[PDB]
Amino acid sequence: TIKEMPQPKTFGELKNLPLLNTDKPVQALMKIADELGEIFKFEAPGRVTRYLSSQRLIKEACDESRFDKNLSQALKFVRDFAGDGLFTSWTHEKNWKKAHNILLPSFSQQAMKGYHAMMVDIAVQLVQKWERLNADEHIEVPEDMTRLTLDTIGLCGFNYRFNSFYRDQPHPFITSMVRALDEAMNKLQRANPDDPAYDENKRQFQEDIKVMNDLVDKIIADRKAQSDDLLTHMLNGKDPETGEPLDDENIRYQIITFLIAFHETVSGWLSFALYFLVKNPHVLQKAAEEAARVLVDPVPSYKQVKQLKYVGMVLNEAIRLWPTAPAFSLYAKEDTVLGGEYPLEKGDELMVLIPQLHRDKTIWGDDVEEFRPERFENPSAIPQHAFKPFGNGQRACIGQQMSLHEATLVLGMMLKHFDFEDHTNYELDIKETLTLKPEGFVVKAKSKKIPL
Amino acid sequence: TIKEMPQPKTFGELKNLPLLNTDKPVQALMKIADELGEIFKFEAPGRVTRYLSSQRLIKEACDESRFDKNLSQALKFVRDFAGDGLFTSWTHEKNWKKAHNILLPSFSQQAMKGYHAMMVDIAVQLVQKWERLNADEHIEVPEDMTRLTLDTIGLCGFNYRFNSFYRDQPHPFITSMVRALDEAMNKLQRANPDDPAYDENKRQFQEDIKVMNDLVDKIIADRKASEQSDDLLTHMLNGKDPETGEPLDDENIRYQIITFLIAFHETVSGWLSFALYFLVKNPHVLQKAAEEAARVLVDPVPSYKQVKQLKYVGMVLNEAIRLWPTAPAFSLYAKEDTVLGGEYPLEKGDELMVLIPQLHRDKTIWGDDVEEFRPERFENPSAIPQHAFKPFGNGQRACIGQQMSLHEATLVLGMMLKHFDFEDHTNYELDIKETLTLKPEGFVVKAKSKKIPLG
Amino acid sequence: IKEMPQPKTFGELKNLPLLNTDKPVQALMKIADELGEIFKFEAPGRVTRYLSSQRLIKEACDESRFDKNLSQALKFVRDFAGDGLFTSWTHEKNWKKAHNILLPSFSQQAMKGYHAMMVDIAVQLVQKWERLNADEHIEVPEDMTRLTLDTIGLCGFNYRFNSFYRDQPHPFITSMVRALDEAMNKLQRANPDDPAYDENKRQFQEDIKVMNDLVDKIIADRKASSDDLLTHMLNGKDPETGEPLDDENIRYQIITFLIAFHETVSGWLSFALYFLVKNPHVLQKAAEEAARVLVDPVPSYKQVKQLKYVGMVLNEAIRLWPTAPAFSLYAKEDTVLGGEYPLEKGDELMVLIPQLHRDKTIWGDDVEEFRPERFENPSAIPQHAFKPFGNGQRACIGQQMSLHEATLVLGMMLKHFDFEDHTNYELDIKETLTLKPEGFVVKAKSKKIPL
Amino acid sequence: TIKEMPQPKTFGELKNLPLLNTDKPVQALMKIADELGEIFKFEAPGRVTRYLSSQRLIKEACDESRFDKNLSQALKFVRDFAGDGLFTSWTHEKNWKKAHNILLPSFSQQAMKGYHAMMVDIAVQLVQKWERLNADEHIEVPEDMTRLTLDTIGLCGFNYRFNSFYRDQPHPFITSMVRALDEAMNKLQRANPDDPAYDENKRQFQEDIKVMNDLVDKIIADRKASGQSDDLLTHMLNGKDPETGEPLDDENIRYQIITFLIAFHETVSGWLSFALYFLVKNPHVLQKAAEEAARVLVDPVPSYKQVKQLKYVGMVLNEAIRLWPTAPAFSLYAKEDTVLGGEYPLEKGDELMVLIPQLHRDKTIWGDDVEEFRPERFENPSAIPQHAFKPFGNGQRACIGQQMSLHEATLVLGMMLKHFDFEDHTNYELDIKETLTLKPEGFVVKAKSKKIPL
Ligand code: FDE
Ligand code: FDE
Ligand code: FDE
Ligand code: FDE
Repeated sequence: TIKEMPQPKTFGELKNLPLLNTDKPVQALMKIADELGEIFKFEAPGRVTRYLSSQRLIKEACDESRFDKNLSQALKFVRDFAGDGLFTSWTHEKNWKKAHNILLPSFSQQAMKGYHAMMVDIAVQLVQKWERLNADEHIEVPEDMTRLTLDTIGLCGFNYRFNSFYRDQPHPFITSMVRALDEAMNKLQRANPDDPAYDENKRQFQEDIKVMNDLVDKIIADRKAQSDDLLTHMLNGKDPETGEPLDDENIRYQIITFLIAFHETVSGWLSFALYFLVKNPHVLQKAAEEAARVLVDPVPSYKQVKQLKYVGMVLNEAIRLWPTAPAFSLYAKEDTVLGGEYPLEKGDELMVLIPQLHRDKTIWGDDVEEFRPERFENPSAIPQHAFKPFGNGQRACIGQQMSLHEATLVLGMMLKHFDFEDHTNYELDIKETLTLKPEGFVVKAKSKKIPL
Repeated sequence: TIKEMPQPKTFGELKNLPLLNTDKPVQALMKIADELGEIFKFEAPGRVTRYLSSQRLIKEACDESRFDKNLSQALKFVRDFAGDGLFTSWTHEKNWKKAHNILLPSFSQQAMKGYHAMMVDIAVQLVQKWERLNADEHIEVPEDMTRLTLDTIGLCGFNYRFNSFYRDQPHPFITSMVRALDEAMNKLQRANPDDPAYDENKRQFQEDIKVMNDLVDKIIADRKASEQSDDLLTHMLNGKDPETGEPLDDENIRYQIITFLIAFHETVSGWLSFALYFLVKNPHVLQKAAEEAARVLVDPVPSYKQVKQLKYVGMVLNEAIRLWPTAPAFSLYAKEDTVLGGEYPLEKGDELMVLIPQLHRDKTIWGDDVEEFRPERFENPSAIPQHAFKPFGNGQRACIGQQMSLHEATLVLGMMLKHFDFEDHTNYELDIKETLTLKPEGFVVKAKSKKIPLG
Repeated sequence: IKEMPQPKTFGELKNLPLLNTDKPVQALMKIADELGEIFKFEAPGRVTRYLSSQRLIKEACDESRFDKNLSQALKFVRDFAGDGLFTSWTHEKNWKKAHNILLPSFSQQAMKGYHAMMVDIAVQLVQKWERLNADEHIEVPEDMTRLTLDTIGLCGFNYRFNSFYRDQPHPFITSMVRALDEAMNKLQRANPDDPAYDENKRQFQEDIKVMNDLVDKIIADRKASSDDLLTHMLNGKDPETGEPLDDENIRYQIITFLIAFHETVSGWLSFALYFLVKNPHVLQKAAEEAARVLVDPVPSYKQVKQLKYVGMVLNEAIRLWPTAPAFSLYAKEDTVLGGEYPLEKGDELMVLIPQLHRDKTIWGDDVEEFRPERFENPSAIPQHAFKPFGNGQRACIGQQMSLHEATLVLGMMLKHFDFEDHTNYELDIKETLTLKPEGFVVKAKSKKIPL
Repeated sequence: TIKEMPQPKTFGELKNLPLLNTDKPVQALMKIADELGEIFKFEAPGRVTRYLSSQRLIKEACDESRFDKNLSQALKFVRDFAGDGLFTSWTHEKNWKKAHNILLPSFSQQAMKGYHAMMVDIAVQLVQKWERLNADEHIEVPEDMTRLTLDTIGLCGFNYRFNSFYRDQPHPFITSMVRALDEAMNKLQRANPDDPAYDENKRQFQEDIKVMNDLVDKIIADRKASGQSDDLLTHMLNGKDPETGEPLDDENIRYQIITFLIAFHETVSGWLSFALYFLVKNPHVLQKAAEEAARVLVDPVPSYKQVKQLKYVGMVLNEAIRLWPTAPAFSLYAKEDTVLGGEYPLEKGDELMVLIPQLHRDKTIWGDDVEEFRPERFENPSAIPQHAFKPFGNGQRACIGQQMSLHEATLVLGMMLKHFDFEDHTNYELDIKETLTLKPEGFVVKAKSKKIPL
């Protein structure tokens, strides 16, 4: 011990729990970090956690020999419909390392080449929908990104077609997922989960899990009707220590896991980029420039997607400022001291506020709020563990290459084919589920009249 | 001659445990037993045991003068909620032989005739439900068998009505109970029962045992109040052991009540469920039993006598329990130092595991056509070799409810054949749910009512 | 400081039945995958530990702690390869002796003289493929065996095997290949005295006679009417003890060199060519490099050192399937390996090179993909992560020579032909003690470039 | 199964107190443990505790995320003269962490090398004393062990010479300390702290704290009269807490000395006395032990390295403290509400008592030969289950002095076998003296010198 850790305003037996009684919890934790600094204690009725925001402390917390991935209270609630899936499993749980080693092949750079084609299929549907709009209309950006990202993960991953672009009120599954995800966040604020007022909520949630298990558990049977896809790797892959493939119910947990994490992270990710592009018109220019120069075929090639360097940089700079999955949690593998100042008991919890990490002024310089993609011209100059939008270590985001490819591909095609107007002067408003997307974001797009 | 025993792949300090890190250990120990042969050593961190697969070795192990019933690690974990009840007590502990002797009267034939009435009650309810289904509806068999057996044991044993058929969601008591058995199973494989993944499991486990104890304490209240009662339960209360004179302490009563509920409802559901599977997949066998049904059940409701007629139905049930004994294994320890089968020396106290499924697949005893389902193997039961067919355990520690069960399945299985035709409308691939017991999972059928009325 | 994993045990026969296959090395890889970076492998009367991670492999290559061990495998090769360079103890008298007598033959200096005869053999192969009719095809490992054997026989010993003038394999190659087949098979044998194996032993005894009768033929053809590997054996004297090699040891070095070269380099070329037809972008990328640099009818020593992508292809092939897949080490004194595994002095280690070359922590998550671009900055490669040629003073003396031969040959093949995997060949790895693809066939269309 | 806790007979408003109105409670609680099994509740007027006997439950009770060290009612009374010394302080008491991180350097293996020389000196005095005995004279083992352990802790700890071997009548200092412990233990057992029967006690107790504080301030003053030793005492005067203050205040130091002196001389002597008991009672072991001493103690005086090489001797000592842990118990409280062993709910703050002697007798862990003295159990010390053997406590509050004590027991016991043959000439029946620590009462032997010189 040397240093007593700061802690924000406390409400008697309710601790600092009321501090996140916003619809914007993450943003509130930022507002607290901005005033209390690199670390602060955050107490709830049944739990206590420490939030880290400086690259200095995060570098220590990302030591895989001292800390492991913890299930935050948030992820504990997602465990009720995502169960034992990669995102919500403990490292030492039996299905993590099992599922982790079988699936890494399906997201290696080699796997992308196969996903590329179906990736494009959904990508044209989006382009066609925008081309077919009449002039007086506009684009509802998050909604169309959700349509795309879900149809892409559903098609490329499992060869199931959601056909979101053929419907206006969202898919029952997606509406159920979002309402299930919303319930997980809504619980965080209940200091009385037994209270009867939450019976309709507990009812609806239970009905929503049935909706997901319905479609998904049908899909596992609907394929036993084999191609080379994510589901086939799950049905056919073998674990070398017991020799068994994945549990039938565990697969149901992974599919649910992959559908949500992809559709929620990637759609938010694309939306944020587009905001920054229409708000930074010169960056928009140079980005459409490379887009026009590289996207030389009626359809993109896998090689060409890699040859977008500035579109990728806008993507990196977007996820820096608003990382769509804003936080991960860790626990102390053993007793240890953090930053030489804060001692930790075995089992103590840490929360990394990725947005606040990504604003650490000593690391990125004093223009941390400016959208300047050229910070990524020399990616090796960026310090180890200063930029962790995909988590850390073995528990790092398994789909970051799939995601980058999709975002790069789609963003490239958008820049080739349209010019974008911030016709309403949209002020950035962040919707918070557990993930982050912008809300009501709308643009108008004038077609560059180019065929596919 | 004194030959060393095979042992499968071993890891670090955690020994052979990762080999059995599945949701279907018995099916895995089988696929291991098939690989290593009749006997192999299986070490887990801090415990050592031998798994047996040949009748040759089992005949030696069923000598009650050399081996006594041992509590497997599995049973040590169910003892966490079944305590020293009949299933999970040491045969030398005081409460075993006390309870064994006070309760044994309640399961001989003479007692069965008394239960027959309420057994039919619960069965008519099942048939009544299957009659009352709409045309394109289906039957979830394991789930409806679960409703049946729990309703049957609780009424015959305890004059308590679960009224499971009056529910869609399983009785909450069953939900907790199944998760408790599932937890005992999972605790077997835990590579580190410490680290935090397992803290909610601790929560759930205790929460579920409390659930079971409450309705048990409600059954005991329901009787302190409600009667001319020839029960498992009256023999438990008023019954006195004729050797030391006293009756059961309350705690042991509670463990016996839970014990009886669980074992009946789990093994007997699995049995009937499997029986239907093999019948629907071998239709001439279904035909053969389906006429024994029509031929013997000539009154609107079966009589006790009619159940013993159904010889083939018993034969069907036997061949099913042979293939998948729902209690797939029992454990033994060496009373003293010995050599097993002349090849393997063992120190006193070494534990043995009988993989009843693997015994029941022995080719030297059953022939080369084992895995085929032919109920005709059980027609001269005296022709069946001694110690080759042990689905009901062994010796004085054998299943006390064997005849009650055989009577139960045959009656229920008989009526099902009398009143319905069964369609495997899904071409169901067999999926064995493994708690500690076995039973088919997701098994569904369609049933055509033969439109015969009931009483 | 922890206990080591171990595969399935069969009582008194220990782990021995696990390698009662025809492909033990590939079988040790499957075991490694289930048990990880280290596992104990016991047979009755023998114990060894298999290592798979660069983390532990870096330790086992510390030459102050561990020395080259003769695995049970090499001990059987010693029955016809004796005290030759490969099957010698580091302390044996003839090792250090022969090492210094022979090292002059593998310096860069020596290579430049060999290049002329190396080209000779390569032209024979090209002439043979060009002279094929349209419907015909190439049996790849067989033609690589014709090449490599003729090549070392020419450079090392100025002896012409004239393999390309034959349809039936060379008798030497047959006896020699089953001598390795027997050495490998003797390893898994539970009952070595049984009448089942009596015919194998007459046959083994006969294979050694065939090999020695040819070696005796080579020496007389020289002692007839040349600054080569053989003269250095006959005339060279050890600067440390003063004497040349005994006649006995000469026989073993000749046998050793013919076998080691022809077997490892046959496998290498075949695997390289295998990967080339399976990754056609690499085929194209490498195909052009030949045309750009190999501009004269026959390559110059300098030109081959310029074929860099080709060299990279070759390196990426020996990374995936190292033709000598293992070497063994023993602990010089009591020690602890990796802070986890205490070792008494004399305990044996086995380096499973194919599994080492798959350590993702070093090579990344795409280890199984054939990507020669990993070897652009070879200095970027961590030490002890890429060890196809062994380690330290006991490392392969014929290393740079092989790379030269493989590159010379691989380039000319790319210069002069286009190859079709007309069979969609599935990779089948034959195992003696070395590795080799077995049923590999392709078609080649001549580019009509003359020689 | 979430079980009702057994509890022995309760006597009116006096609860279970009449059950321990004996002179040997630990020995009695073992008897209770045997009838009621692995756990029972024990209530006294104002106290409730749960006594644990099984490895099953102890494995849970030593989880430091659930339980913290409690001041047992005993330790609450010892605190009356040990104050906030290391033994009788709460973990959250400021001075505990302060003293712990300041003093831990004095028990590192780095430190034993320094203590070894002075440890030997006291040990030689013991050898010389036994050698210079006349033929009829026998040896009273515990009394000599006390002389040894106290002279050694004072010399190593504080560079102060008690010179106990120059006395036959006990130190005024030690009799006061021994009587203070005996009183704290007995004041635990009294129904009425009001009765006039206890006035002489209340007089003597307050008088004995007076002597202890006297002698201790002499030690703290005698070093000022010197200014140069690198010992426990210099570490207390010079060590500063790396946490927020600098040095140890002069009052807590007054308590660390009392704590160390008492903790060493009572546990470490009783341990040695016990080690000798089993050796004279199991001659096969003694033969084996002398064997090892004769081979290893190859210098006229033993060296620090040689001591490490005395394995079997370490085995017997470990086997002795297993059978009779001289500090027989420690106490724990619940940091929050929890369930113990899945059966017994505990409210936050509820107290537990670990009966180290009964745990070291758990058949499931050690086998059915619990009572027989077989030092061969400890040749694979890493094979022994975790938390089945806790003679030096548990966790952050485990005995700081294990390293040193074992160094003493090995050193002293080793020479005894080097230089003497031992006869239980009286056929001594084991009688266990119980203060808060344990110790044989009246153990006597005769020793024949092997005539080996130094
Ligand atoms: C499919 C997919 C897609 C995606 C995307 C994404 C984006 C854009 C972003 C992101 C992120 C992330 N992730 Fe992500 N993702 C995914 C996924 C995933 C999974 C499965 C996971 C888990 C793995 C492990 O760790 O185990 C993740 C994971 C992840 C993470 C971590 C978590 C924790 O808690 O630690 C993060 C931070 N992810 N992400
Ligand atoms: C009620 C009931 C019913 C039944 C059924 C049955 C079926 C179906 C099958 C069976 C089985 C069996 N069991 Fe059975 N069961 C019963 C029961 C029982 C009991 C109580 C027991 C224990 C007994 C004694 O002896 O104690 C049994 C028991 C039994 C056994 C053995 C166990 C041991 O561990 O040894 C077996 C194997 N079971 N099981
Ligand atoms: C001639 C020749 C050729 C060759 C080639 C080759 C290839 C391709 C690959 C290889 C390899 C090798 N090698 Fe080799 N090679 C040779 C050789 C040799 C010799 C002689 C040896 C031994 C040396 C010494 O040191 O002694 C070798 C050696 C060698 C090795 C080592 C082994 C042990 O045991 O350790 C290895 C790993 N190799 N290799
Ligand atoms: C000097 C010294 C010496 C010694 C020794 C001994 C022997 C022989 C035995 C013993 C023991 C013991 N400890 Fe002992 N010791 C000592 C000490 C001590 C101290 C200071 C303590 C407290 C610590 C803390 O941190 O808290 C102890 C501590 C101790 C313990 C714990 C108890 C409680 O409270 O928990 C035990 C059981 N110890 N011990």
